[PDB]
Amino acid sequence: TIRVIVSVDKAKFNPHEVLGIGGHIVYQFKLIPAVVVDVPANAVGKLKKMPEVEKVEFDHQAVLL
Amino acid sequence: QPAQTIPWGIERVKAPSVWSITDGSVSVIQVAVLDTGVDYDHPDLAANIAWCVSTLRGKVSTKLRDCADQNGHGTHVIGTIAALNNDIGVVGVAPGVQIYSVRVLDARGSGSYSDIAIGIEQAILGPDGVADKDGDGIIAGDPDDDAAEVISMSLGGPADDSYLYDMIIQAYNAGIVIVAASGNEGAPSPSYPAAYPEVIAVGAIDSNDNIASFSNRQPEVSAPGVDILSTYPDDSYETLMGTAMATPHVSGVVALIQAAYYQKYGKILPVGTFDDISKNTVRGILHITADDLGPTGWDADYGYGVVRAALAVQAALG
Ligand SMILES: [Ca+2]
Ligand SMILES: [Ca+2]
Ligand SMILES: [Ca+2]
Ligand SMILES: [Ca+2]
Ligand SMILES: [Ca+2]
Ligand SMILES: [Ca+2]
Ligand SMILES: [Ca+2]
Ligand SMILES: [Zn+2]
Repeated sequence: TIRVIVSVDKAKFNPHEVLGIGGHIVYQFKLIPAVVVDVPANAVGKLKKMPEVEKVEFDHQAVLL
Repeated sequence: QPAQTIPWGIERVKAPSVWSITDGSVSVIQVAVLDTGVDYDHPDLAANIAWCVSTLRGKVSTKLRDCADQNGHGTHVIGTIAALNNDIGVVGVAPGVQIYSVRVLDARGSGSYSDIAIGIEQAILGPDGVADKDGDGIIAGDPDDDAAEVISMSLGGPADDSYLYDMIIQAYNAGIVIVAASGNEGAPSPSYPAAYPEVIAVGAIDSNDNIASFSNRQPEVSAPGVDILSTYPDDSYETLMGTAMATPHVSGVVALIQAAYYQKYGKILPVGTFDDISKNTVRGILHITADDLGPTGWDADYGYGVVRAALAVQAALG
């Protein structure tokens, strides 16, 4: 189970399609067309395959400076 | 509580002479500091803490318990912007400015890009959860909305993610000046998000006006970032170094510029671009009034130079 960020148009994303691949929604952005989700590692390729999905990005790390 | 001093960095960026014009306490102006949280009851900070949120683990919480600083770094950065001008402690660049503390880094000073992007969103939306309540496209500087006018990020990572950039772009288009630390790896260029065109990358100088060896190169401007005394938990003070300490000096200067400009004109200045050398945008003003150290002109150590609030504000009002 990994956290990824999926870029997908507001009007063509259904929150319910991520349960099917073993995931769940963490946060739906109000201001950009993206959603944070937790999915099994094997689900990443599945997300990419979806036509409505523009990009799947891993959750990277920043540190204090 | 110790008697107030003015840390050397506050003096260096020429903040104290501005205060007769504004201390940043113009009601439409807020600075959002995306960091480890804040010691919200600190005697030298509390009155300027206007909103305390956390986005940790992808859930927005406004509980004080969740927004509290468990590290110290956020409290320190906030103090450099907005420590109160009174009888105790230290004093910020903009000592009357309202602060939104947005907690995006955890107790150990680490953060996910997702939590940071959610933090940026919160700074645009504000307490009311709505970017642009009256639908006029004016967000920063609209007295009807509660969006921050400055987003300050004393943090960085190596990754350039499209969604995080999209969020940066939303903040920019809301009229918000975005300021971020260049990084502490002595690298040839800034970390993200400092490296984005819409964001002011900030390098660190020491008290001799030398660039700090750790400061990532090719910043836009530079500011005090070594031996920086500020607020620190719990209700105390600490001295730190880093591009994270330089950043809030610049955010503070921006807050003074925008406060002074709104006080005079009832509007704010456009953000501007990296190339801007006019007096017509925030960044243009920062570039032209910066103290040009090192080689003549923008250089890879200092960028355009060391920010100076007094001249910045005069350029804004003139
Ligand atoms: Ca505002
Ligand atoms: Ca406290
Ligand atoms: Ca004080
Ligand atoms: Ca709002
Ligand atoms: Ca508006
Ligand atoms: Ca309006
Ligand atoms: Ca120079
Ligand atoms: Zn989960």
